[PDB]
Amino acid sequence: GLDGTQVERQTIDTIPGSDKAFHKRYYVDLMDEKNSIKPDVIEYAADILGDVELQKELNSEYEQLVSDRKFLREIVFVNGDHNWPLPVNLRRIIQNAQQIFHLDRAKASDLTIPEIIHGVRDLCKKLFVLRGENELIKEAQQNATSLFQCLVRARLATRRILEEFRLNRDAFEWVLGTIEAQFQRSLVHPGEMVGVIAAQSIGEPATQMNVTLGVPRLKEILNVAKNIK
Amino acid sequence: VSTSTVGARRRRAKQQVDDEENATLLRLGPEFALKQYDHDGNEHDLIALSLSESRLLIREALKARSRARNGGVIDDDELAKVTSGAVANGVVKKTLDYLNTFARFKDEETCTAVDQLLHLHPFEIAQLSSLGCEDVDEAITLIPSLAAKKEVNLQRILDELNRLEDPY
Amino acid sequence: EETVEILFEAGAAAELDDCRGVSENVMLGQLAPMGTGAFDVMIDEKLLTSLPADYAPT
Amino acid sequence: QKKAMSSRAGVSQVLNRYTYSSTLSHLRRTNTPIGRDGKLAKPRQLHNTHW
Amino acid sequence: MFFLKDLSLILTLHPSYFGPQMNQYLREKLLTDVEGTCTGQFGYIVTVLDGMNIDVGKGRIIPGSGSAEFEVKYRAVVWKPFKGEVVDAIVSNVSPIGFFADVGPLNVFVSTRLIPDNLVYNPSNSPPAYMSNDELITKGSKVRLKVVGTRTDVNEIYAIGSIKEDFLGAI
Amino acid sequence: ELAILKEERTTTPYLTKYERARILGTRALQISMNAPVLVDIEGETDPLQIAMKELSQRKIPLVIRRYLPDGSYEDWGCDELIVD
Amino acid sequence: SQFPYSSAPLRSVKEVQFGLLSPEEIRAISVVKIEYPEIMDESRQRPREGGLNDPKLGSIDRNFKCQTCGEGMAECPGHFGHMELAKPVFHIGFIPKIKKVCECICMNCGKLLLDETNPTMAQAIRIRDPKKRFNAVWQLCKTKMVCCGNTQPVVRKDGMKLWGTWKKSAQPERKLLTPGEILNVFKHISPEDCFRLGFNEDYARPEWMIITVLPVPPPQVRPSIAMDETTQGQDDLTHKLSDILKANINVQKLEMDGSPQHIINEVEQLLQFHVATYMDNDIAGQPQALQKSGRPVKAIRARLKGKEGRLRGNLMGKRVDFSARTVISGDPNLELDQVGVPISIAKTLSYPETVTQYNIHRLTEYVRNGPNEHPGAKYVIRDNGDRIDLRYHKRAGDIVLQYGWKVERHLMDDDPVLFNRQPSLHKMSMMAHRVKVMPYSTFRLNLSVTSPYNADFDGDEMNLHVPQSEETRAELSQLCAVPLQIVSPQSNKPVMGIVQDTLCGVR
Amino acid sequence: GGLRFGEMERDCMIAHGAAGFLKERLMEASDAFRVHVCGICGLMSVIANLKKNQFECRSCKNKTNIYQLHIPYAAKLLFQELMAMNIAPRLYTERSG
RNA sequence: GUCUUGGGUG
Ligand SMILES: [Mg+2]
Ligand SMILES: [Zn+2]
Ligand SMILES: [Zn+2]
Ligand SMILES: [Zn+2]
Repeated sequence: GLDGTQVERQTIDTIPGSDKAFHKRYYVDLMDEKNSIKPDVIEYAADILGDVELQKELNSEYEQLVSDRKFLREIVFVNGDHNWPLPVNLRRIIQNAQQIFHLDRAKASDLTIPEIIHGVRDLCKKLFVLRGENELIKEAQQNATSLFQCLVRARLATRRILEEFRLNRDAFEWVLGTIEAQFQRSLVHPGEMVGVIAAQSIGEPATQMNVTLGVPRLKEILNVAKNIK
Repeated sequence: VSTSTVGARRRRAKQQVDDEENATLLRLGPEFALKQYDHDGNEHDLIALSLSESRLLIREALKARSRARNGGVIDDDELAKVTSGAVANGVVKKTLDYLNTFARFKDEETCTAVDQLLHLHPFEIAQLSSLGCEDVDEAITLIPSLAAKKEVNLQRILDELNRLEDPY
Repeated sequence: EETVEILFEAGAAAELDDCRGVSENVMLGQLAPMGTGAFDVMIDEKLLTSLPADYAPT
Repeated sequence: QKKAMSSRAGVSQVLNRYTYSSTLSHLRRTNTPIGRDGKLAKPRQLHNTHW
Repeated sequence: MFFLKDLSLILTLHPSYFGPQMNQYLREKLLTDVEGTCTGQFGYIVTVLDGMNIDVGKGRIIPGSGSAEFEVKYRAVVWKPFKGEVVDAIVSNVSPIGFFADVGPLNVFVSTRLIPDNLVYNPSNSPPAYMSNDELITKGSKVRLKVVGTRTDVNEIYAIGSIKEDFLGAI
Repeated sequence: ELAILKEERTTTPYLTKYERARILGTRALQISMNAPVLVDIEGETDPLQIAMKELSQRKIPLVIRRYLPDGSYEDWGCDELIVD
Repeated sequence: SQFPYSSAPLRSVKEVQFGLLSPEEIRAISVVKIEYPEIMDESRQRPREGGLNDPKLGSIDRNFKCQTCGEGMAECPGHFGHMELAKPVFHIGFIPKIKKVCECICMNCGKLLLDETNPTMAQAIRIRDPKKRFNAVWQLCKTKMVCCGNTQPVVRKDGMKLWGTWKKSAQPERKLLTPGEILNVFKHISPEDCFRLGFNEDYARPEWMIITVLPVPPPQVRPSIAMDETTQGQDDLTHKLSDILKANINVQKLEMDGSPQHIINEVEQLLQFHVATYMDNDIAGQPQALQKSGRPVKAIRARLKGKEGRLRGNLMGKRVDFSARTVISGDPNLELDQVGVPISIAKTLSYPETVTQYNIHRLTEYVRNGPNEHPGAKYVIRDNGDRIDLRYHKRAGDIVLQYGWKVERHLMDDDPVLFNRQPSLHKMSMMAHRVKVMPYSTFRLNLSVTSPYNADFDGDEMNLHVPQSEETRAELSQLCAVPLQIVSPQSNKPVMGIVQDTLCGVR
Repeated sequence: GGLRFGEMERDCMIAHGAAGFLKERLMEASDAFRVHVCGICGLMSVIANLKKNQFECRSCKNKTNIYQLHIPYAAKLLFQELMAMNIAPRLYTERSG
């Protein structure tokens, strides 16, 4: 459902690497003292350790990430490619948030884990390619944004948000709102003559161009031939 | 200019004589179909107004539009004035005087009574409310269609009509 | 393509052209149901009646 | 004249007098009447025997 | 005869009029435009039932001109004659070659050849009128007259009747 | 019959590029025909720029009727569609 | 508004319903029967009534009006006549379908060879499309050789003559099927039978594929022209219609006297050939209707097809007013969405600007300036459409501009114009630019836009189109403007980049 | 003369979605014309006398259901040539089915 | 003012 000018190549970070690297990037542990959040980044560091009613949410996050990993590796991208054109550049959003909210001095972050997890969960349920309360509408809406949700969850992970990007609450809310608005701006408009646009986008490159290739092969393809060269 | 729900009437290859008007023989024209429609396309029975229903409707409409003109604040020679244009006032004056020179039912009450009693083809239905007739003869000869329906009831309906007819 | 043959076949079979296409609206010199012409622009009364009473038709 | 179709065209041309070398070249020109109806690139090709 | 009629009138409105009291201006324009007109396909538009309560709906802007189009549909009352329909009247004019009788919004004229021959004209009577043994078609008489002809002229139509048939004429 | 109630309107709440272009053109043409202007005209005299000012302030009194492929349509006032 | 007032409502075409013209309706819509061949009256004024230049057909002259409608050439549409034929003839564009119907039907009593009894045809009837239904009925009904009980012929085509071989029962006596005999057979097909083969009762009746009366187009469709100030040759269609009339009259000179059966066929076939080549002069395996200059006649079909035909040459694309063209030049000092427009072009082209209470001073200064000075104006349009040319108007000082009036001022700075280079391979070959008026005769382009246009400055030329209303101005500036086309959907990357000297210099 | 706004230019305008500009190029910058059609038969056989305000399609014997259409002059010429080859292009201003 | 032919330009 996206306009073809609005998407940019982006890496899906849950796809590549070994399982150990994935686990180290994404898994947080609350009871285990060492493999938890680094204490020197958050105000509430001492309050975190040992909790359970939060380790449940951490496990839910990690299991959703593993579901995305399995889905992308076995159904969508079986050969490992992870750099694909997608709407909304998240690298640029994160760095713009850092610039705007001045994320230096590695200050204690006031951004709690449950709020991060629920913010990303709520965001994933706010990207509307199709509007309607129907049931096939809901199915098509979730099928529409599955890859983009995989991207948004591979980037806005709890460990990544807290350690790698060191966002506070304001930068976090800004990232969510900007993703909302820029995704709503990446959608194709009703009335587009996408057929004429597609015809021109295919025909123009033909003006600049023992397997048959180029113009004769394109001619065989479009003039569907019963035998080929 | 003046159009209505009657639209295409597109051309079939066979043409037809049915456009010939003859009111003795229930031929009126392709504008008064036995089942009308409204401006919402819904089906609706044909209307054929007698002088009584028409007089009530026109009096009501004129006084309503006068009340609309006054902000919310009696005679046909005055009541026809509500229109716009000299030709309009003249036409409506002649129509209202025509109505008040032949309105045997000079109230809404008896019009309602005849509405209940009557409700049969609206042509003759209205013409009975418009044409005083003594016995079966005048009706069945001036309106020749009451013969081939075998539901006449003209005797008693006309009796009660002329009974309810106010003096003059 | 095949303009004359297609028109002859349309005549011989009484084709009805709906005129919902682009080229058909082009050759008749009408606004195509495309892009800016894929919708209609009404005159809004609900927003209009908010105007000052001296801006009225006379 | 009545067989203008099926006759070779352009066998005679208006002499080009724009400049002197254009005239000298027009007087030494040659024409293969293949025609443009046909995409055979072979007769359009510079050949070894052209030397 | 009076017929209730569903009818429409397409209209065009200039942008200069695009104000806060638009709908009532269109209502007045409609009332002025339609109240009195004749059409050969409908009859005569004397009045309109519930005139102030016509719905103008939502108008459409014509692409290229900027004027709004309205399909203001409403149900009105129309009066149309039909050849072979009996219509009452009152005489208006008198003449040796016949007389005029006002029917509905019109005036009907009957010719000399189409009149019972017991009727005799008089240029010298006071009042001048047609007369017979025990009858007088004076001015202001009633006439139950049949229509045997109606020509359709776009603005005003005229019907010439005949009182030559039984149960018809002076009453 | 073909109108849709304001509750089950399932098209985009955002003004598209084509709707914006046509709305601005129509408003500019209207204002150039001495139509009344809803905004306060401060400096600019070009009807297109006045129309843009009206569009930004949600003061264009027009309606977009969005036809669906089945013939039905939805009506949206310009002031309730969202402008980017 | 440049059309005189008509009282009819203005509507748009929602449905096109093709059909054949029925001989009844052809006679009905006509205004004059055409029978006299000769073009002039007698080498004199006011031409022969009932000829191909009947004034009833309409006016193609500037100082004469149409005798059918009372309008001058600026407004008269033209009116059709008719020309009854001595014998019926085939429509050249329907012979294959005439042959197909002949194979399908019973050629004596007018009935389908097979009924709904046979379930194959009983299910072939069930196709909604007339053409698919006709194909499904022809692929079955064409082989049964009996109905009444009369056997069926094997129809065949040899040129324009439809042969039908009757194999009686040995020697199959093969006879020629004339258009009139097929017409008689075809009139007998019943409406439901007609429906089954895929025709229509109201719009397309199978016998209308046989011509019995021929429409004569108005002179607008076949106008004359002027050679040297005193000379005129008729259009090809006119000479073709004259030849058809001669053939018709020669036919009417054979059934009135001696005719030893080898002239009736010949002259009727002359009529058939003239009628065929009046419509289609590209018939395989026969000579072409020729001109005495040796060229073939420009038939109607040849008028309608091709790159230069009506459809592709006059309807899908056409020549337009208010455009300009000249060589392009590069200008480092222009903005990306600016184009430099020569002064002479800025004065030749114009924009009609409605006078309002915000532009009356500027427009009255333009009116005073005149059409030979920039910024000026060329025309003043009054509130009813009357033009006031400001060239020949000697008194340009005595014009007061009314509100609602229109001034056709010059092209000025910041006007949006569509700018274009051929070939237009993609949507970024046509872009909207703001005008900047300049000395010298070339257009000016910022150098970063030469990539989407694929242009350079060694001879190239580009076209400029001026929008003539506020709606088209707004469309250009809000959809086609150069800044809006920087990113392309073809490869979701930019199309304009820093180029040539700025790239080398920035490195 | 004027410049040709050919087929590929139309493709580019269509890609841009500029419908009004395309209609204005092909009509008001070129052979725009006004014709009357019969509301019953849909043929351009209507006899219009504009100064006498009287219209008639003789074939249909019609004088009241007639409409005006603005179409390219080349389209009127195309329909007249089609009529010359016995085809009826019937232009209808409302959809039935 | 029209049709063909020829030489060219991007
Ligand atoms: Mg170049
Ligand atoms: Zn004429
Ligand atoms: Zn048979
Ligand atoms: Zn007609």
